Amino acid sequence: QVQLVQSGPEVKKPGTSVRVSCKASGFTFTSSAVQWVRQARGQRLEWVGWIVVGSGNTNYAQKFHERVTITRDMSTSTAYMELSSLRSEDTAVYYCASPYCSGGSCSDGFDIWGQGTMVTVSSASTKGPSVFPLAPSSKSTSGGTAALGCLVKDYFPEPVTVSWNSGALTSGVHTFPAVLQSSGLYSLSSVVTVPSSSLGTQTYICNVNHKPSNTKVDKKVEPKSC
Amino acid sequence: DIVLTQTPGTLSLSPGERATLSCRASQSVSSSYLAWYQQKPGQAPRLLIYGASSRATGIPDRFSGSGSGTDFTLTISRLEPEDFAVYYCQQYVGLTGWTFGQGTKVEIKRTVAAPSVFIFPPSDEQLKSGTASVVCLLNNFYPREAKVQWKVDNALQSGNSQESVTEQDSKDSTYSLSSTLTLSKADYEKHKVYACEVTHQGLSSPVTKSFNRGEC
Repeated sequence: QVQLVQSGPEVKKPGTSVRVSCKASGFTFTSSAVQWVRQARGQRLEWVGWIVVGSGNTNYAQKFHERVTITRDMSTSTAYMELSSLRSEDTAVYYCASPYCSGGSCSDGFDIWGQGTMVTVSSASTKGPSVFPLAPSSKSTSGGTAALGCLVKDYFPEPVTVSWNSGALTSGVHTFPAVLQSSGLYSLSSVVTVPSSSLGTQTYICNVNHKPSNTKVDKKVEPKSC
Repeated sequence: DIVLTQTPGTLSLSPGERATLSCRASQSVSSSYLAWYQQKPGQAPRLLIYGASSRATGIPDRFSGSGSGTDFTLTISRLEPEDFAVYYCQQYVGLTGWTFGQGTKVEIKRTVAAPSVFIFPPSDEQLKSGTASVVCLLNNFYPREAKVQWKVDNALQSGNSQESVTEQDSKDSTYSLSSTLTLSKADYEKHKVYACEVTHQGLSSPVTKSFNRGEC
């Protein structure tokens, strides 16, 4: 199929450099171009620069012209963005995009997009989450519905994966976006609403995985009788 | 550099309705260098319109673009469920200096739905570790606007809570929200009554969920 495939997530200390790759398949990359655009969570798209694949001719945005390099390897149909002297404000998802080309003919605009690469820039050090139960009780039982969950607290970096009952429980799950705390660590809750009558006959276990800290936690959430 | 300003910030519309999205440029932009993109949560942008009015390959007829100079419009003649997304304009004048608008979110308008409200005291396990998180959950409400206030022994709290909200649900068009009050174990043990007070259009008066520390 026609696609751009980007390299995996990056976690970098301030002052370092990051290199993100963008692999083209299913179209005539030699006729094409690659732009780089970034997006911080809940913020607008920001243009970094672009390269024409044939010539290798580059053009960078004012903000990045002293610390970005865009390159391509035509033999591997790959483009790269190298961003140096990283700062916390560089934390964003970075996207590559190309005009579709078939032989010499190309789309006017950038219609093929990579899946994005998460880049975190922080002074914070790798830390595994503390996983605490949010136990169902009379205070979390509304009509015939109970709420229960797991608090996944004080981890770095993103992401954590949270499943319920090894992926068997998906309906009614809310895994909230992580909040960055003043400490530089992340915290989130994963909750599920269930029929209150299920609490006696169905076990609820939150499965928390944090690969960077080698953390695997399976927390059984026990109902309270009060 | 050229600044693009989009209006409105959020459009709340029923499926089947017409959507009109505005993009104003701080400087005169030629119609040849204005694009529109669609973006859904956790997805890359999708090109809709190039050169102000040209549909990208395979883009449906219901998407159209108009304008030039400092004023551009994207129209969606009849909103389909798959059209609820954020929309960005972009100017690409010259070889550099390309900029995007801040985006317009086109959100599904549904009937008012009051949240169900749930409160969770700190776990015994967390208190042992020296911190106390009190969690207030709002389940499956509409619209998005909700006021969640923390009261500790009837005192309004400030600067010690954080909210997190889900994306609008693809099937029931509701939101869910967590509010977390974070205290030192010491500060938690000084007070008795912990209350989450929820104000929402679906509630004729605010709903309070509360507990006495150590009772359950």
